[PDB]
This record gives sequence, C-alpha cells and structure tokens, in this order.
Amino acid sequence: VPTRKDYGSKVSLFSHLPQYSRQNSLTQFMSIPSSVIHPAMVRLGLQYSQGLVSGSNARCIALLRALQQVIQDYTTPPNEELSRDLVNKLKPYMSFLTQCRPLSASMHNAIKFLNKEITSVGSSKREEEAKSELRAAIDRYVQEKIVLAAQAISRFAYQKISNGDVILVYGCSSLVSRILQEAWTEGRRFRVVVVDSRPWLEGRHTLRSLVHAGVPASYLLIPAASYVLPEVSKVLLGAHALLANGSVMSRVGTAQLALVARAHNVPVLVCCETYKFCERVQTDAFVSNELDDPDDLQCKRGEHVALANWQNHASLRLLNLVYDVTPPELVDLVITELGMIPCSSVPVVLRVK
Amino acid sequence: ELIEYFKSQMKEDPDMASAVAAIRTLLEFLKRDKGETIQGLRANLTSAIETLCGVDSSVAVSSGGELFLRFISLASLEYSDYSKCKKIMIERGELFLRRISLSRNKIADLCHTFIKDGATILTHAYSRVVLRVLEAAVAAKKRFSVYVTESQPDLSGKKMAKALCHLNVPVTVVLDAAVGYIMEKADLVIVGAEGVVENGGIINKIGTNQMAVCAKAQNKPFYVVAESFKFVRLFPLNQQDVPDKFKYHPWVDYTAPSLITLLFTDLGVLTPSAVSDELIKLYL
Repeated sequence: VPTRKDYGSKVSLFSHLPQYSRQNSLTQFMSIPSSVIHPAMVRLGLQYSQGLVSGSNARCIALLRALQQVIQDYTTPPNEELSRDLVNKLKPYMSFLTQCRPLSASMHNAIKFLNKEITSVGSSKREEEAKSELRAAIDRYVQEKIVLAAQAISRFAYQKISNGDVILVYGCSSLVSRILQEAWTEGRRFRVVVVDSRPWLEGRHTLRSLVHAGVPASYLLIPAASYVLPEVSKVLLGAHALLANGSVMSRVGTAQLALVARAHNVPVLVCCETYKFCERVQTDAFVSNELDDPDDLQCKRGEHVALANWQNHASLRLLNLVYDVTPPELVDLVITELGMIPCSSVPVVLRVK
Repeated sequence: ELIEYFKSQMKEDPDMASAVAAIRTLLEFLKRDKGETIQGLRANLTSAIETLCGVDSSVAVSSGGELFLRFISLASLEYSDYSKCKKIMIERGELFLRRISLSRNKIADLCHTFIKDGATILTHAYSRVVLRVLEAAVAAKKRFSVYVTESQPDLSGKKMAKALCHLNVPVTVVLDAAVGYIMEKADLVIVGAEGVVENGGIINKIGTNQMAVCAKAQNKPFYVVAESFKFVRLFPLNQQDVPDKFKYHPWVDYTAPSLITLLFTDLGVLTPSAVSDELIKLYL
C-alpha cells in the first residue's frame, strides 16, 4: 500500500501533522477487487476520506461493523493460531484507515478492546465459535458503550434542565441532540441557541434536528457568541475525548466557547461516555491535532474568491484545524453514564475500569 | 463654642449632606469674621475645620474643609488686598454653594441612563445619591428590581428599602453575609461614597469592599456615584493605612480603583484615573 501524499504547504507550527487533500485518494493505486486490504476496509477508508462519515460515535460504529464483517470473512491459515494471526492481520487495515483519515479516540479505544478480546481467545476454541463470540462481544460493546451509555446520560442531564432555560449548544453532537429531544419529550420547556462555525457548518445538522422535534431554536455564528451569551442560562458542549489530565479534546470551537462563557458567569457542561476516556494527556492543540483540506477555507463573497489561487503566493499558508483542547478549570460539570462527576475524576473512571 | 451649634442646626435639611453643611458653616464664619489679615483668617478657619471634623468624624467633612482652604488660597493669590479679596471670596463662596447644592440632580441625570429595563441593581447602604438616581430612573418609565444589604452596624438598608417602597420599586432586603449569594442574580452594583482617594478608590461603609471583590469575581459592573467635594488627597496602601479618625468595629473602609468601573460626579462620567488628574490640576 503506497503512502498518501501531502497537499499544499503546511504551517511551520503544524509541520509535524499530515495534511491531505479530499480530491485525491489511495484507491487509484490499488486493486479494483481488493486483495491486500479487505473490501469492507477499503469502503470504510473511502467513506472516511470523502467525509461521508464525519462524526465520532458513527465512525466507531462503522469501524466495528467493518471489523465484524472482516472477522466473518476471516479464515485462519494452517499451522497458525487465531489469537496471533488475527491481530497481525488487522494491523495493515488500521494503518490504511489511518492513512485515509487520522483515527479518533473512540476508534482507538475500540481497536484496543477488540485486540484484547482477540488475544484473550483460548487455543482449544473452534474457529466458527470464536468468530461468533467475537461478533457477539462487538455487539455487546456497541450496545452497552454507546446505546445504553446514552440513555443514562440523557436521564442524568434531565434533572439539570429547568423550565425557561436557555441552553447554548455548539456544532453537531449525537448525545447533545438526544438529550435535548428527550428533555423536550419528558415535559421540559426551554429554548436552544445553536452555534456554528466554518467550513463544516455541521451545526445545521442539529438545528434542523430540533425544529423537527418542536424545540424553539436560534442560529448564529461563533464570532457572535459574546452577544448572545448574556441571555444564555447554561452551555451544553459535546466531547470527542476526555484526557487523563482533565482536559477536553473536542471540535476547535469548544475551548473558545468555554472561555467566553466563563466571562459571563454561564455554567459549562460537558457530556461524554466512559469509553472515550484517554489515558494520555495533552496541554495544547499543537502537539496532536488534525489538518483537514486547506481548500475548504475558500468562500465566494460577492463576485470573486479571495483565496482562489493561494498556492501561487509563496508565503501564504492556510490553516484548517479540526480539534482543540480545553483546560479543566473552564469545565464545571461532566455528565457520564456513572453519574455527574467533576472534571478531575477522569483518572478515577480510568482506574475503576 | 457656637460653631458646633450652627453646624448641627444646619443639618435640619434631611437632604443636605454633612460636607455641604460644614462648607456653609465655614462660609458663614468667614462672613462674620472680624479679622484684618489673611493669615489670621486662614488659621482661624483651619482650627474651625479641625473642630468640625472633631464633631463629625466623616471623610466628607475633611474633604470639604480642604476644598474650602484651597479655594481660600486660590482667591488670596489673585487680589492681595483682603478687602476686595474678601468680597471676591464671599461672592465666589455664594456661587460655589449654589452650584454644589444642585450636583446630586446632575449626577442623577447623567447616571440614570446606564440602568436598563428589567435589570437588577445592588446597593449596600442608604445614600441620597443612589436614591436620587433611582428616582430619576423610575421617572423615565423604567422597571427594575433593587437588592440592598442591611448594613448591620446601623440598619440603613431597611431605611433605604422603606424610602424606595414609596417610589413603587420592588426592593428586597438581604443580609450582609448573603452578598456573595445574590451576586449572581444582580446585573449591576451601584454604591455611594464618602470620600474618593487620590488613585481612584473610594472610602465607604465597612461592607462595601467585600462587595466590590465578589462582583469582580463575577465580572459584574460596579459604579460609584459621588459628588465633587468628596475628592480628598489620601493614599491608603491597605485597610490599615486608613486614618483612625475616619474608621472610628470599623465604621468605614477603603476600596481600590481596580474594582471600580465608573464614577458619576457632577463633572460627568469619569474613570478612576480622572480623580488624580483633577486633584493635580487643583494643586490642593
């Protein structure tokens, strides 16, 4: 498998991060009937590259379904044990998926759990029995780590929402949308303020999700967040990962919103599951991040595009960050499936399980 | 002697401040003075100011006395005859009294604009300036709520609430220990002042400083309404640097200018950096 090529000139501060282009892909230098990589893995990597699956739990679910299909299509070779052979076989697939798009924390945790489950397979176990048990374990993981873990968080966040509240959300989040919909269904009467940002503009995925539910929702961009915050009662933010030092790694417009919310005495709430907890730490968005396609910053304002041909200018760089890190002092409450714990109890949950 | 009797009788107007009555007594005793030299008049009025601040231990009396002495020096620097200079002093004191007795109305007119419709205002104790500001605000068809602390030393909060209830304004009396509790429900804090120090801070009731901190911790706006004759050339480094003549359970304390947003004087809306400029231009 050939390595993916870099596109454009990266920033000096982010020169250690890969920057790819959505237009080009690796499937041009691969077999049409895939042989080295599994066809399901190739489809998943193409969907990750084209941006068809652009979430956090959705990416993990798609990866787990592709892994289930691979295990179902897996056949152990002679003279080899399944425990080592499957682990050695699933490594190039993860390398190709990382080449397509940098993996998320949920995907890393799922890969680690599946590797542990495969390594913990006995030798005397039959092939079909082991494959069926692995599929059942993946199904139970999906059930009790995403589906069952969201209902507990929705039930815990219901007692924190009161009548007449003004909740401010940001971007697109499955857990936040589910919590708001269930709170409106239970009987709570409030209104939501949706904040969005360029170039993904995924906040509209939540806005039209609330109007279809009946919740009165407003829409505005992230530069106008300090104007609407004086009327906001509480801020509900989604988390892509909770680091071992209490910091919150999420969409690039999260730490800024939490900082501006602190200046207005607005409590900041973070919702995340226990399967997204990382044992690693991070103090700034410079050591580990993701550089998306820099051609997405181009916008047509008026008649022409100011960034139509930015490659001609030598000293012109286009930075398109994806993730950012929020310090623990800006987070007031963290809602998980175990209960409402402070932002400093992240290692404890990492130690219990 | 009889200067204390006149000064205490001048405070029969419930709306007249103590410093205003002190200045009026000083002007009356300057009029009735039979001296023939400027130095003797200066010394007699200095001892009279000493006696007045010995009667009333407020900072406003000392500020007014210093302002009167500076005005005397300024009027003496020009003519140097002590007869025409005395007539000039008399007419200038008359004009100064007529101009300074109506400063509260101007402060209210220029400050009542900062109050929005439906906002929450926090006050510490009873002061005529905040009362006039709230009256001018409610006269402009504005609706708001007022929280006031009781000021345990002397229950001025209940008096302020009783005075505000006559204006048909929703008022609620809170305890001095509950300042940090209702701080989140207050949109702005408006306090008076008994004396403005050189740097820009204020000298007010004992429960003021601890309220300026709790507001700073919550980014709440903190406005101070005070007149111009309360500018005194003092620089307290801390709570212990305040002179004992003003504190006497302390009855007064100092608040730093970094915790003050704006000052509303008869000179206009100023920052804490303008008091030092005015005091330097005055050469007090």
